[PDB]
Amino acid sequence: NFNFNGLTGTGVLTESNKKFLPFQQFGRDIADTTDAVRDPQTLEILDIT
Amino acid sequence: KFNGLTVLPPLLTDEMIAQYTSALLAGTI
Ligand SMILES: *[C@@H]1O[C@H](CO)[C@@H](O)[C@H](O)[C@H]1NC(C)=O
Repeated sequence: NFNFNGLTGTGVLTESNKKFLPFQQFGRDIADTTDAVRDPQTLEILDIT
Repeated sequence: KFNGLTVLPPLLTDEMIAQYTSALLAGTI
């Protein structure tokens, strides 16, 4: 049950291969479902499956 | 991915359906 800064969601986290632009915090799927986050302390992208 | 929306696979997969149409074609021919 992860709580990134205001993204309180329940998922397994995976080591993504996505490249967010420097200011983009979390990824979003086609049907408005969160797919990925930037960990705010290590600027790496985790996918939420 | 979805919320409780899940998708079941079909019982007859694409390869088997291709085999059934192959059987129908070989029979027809
Ligand atoms: C947060 O601090 C750690 C050191 O404790 C550092 O490695 C990390 O890069 C910092 N986060 C950011 C976003 O700079």
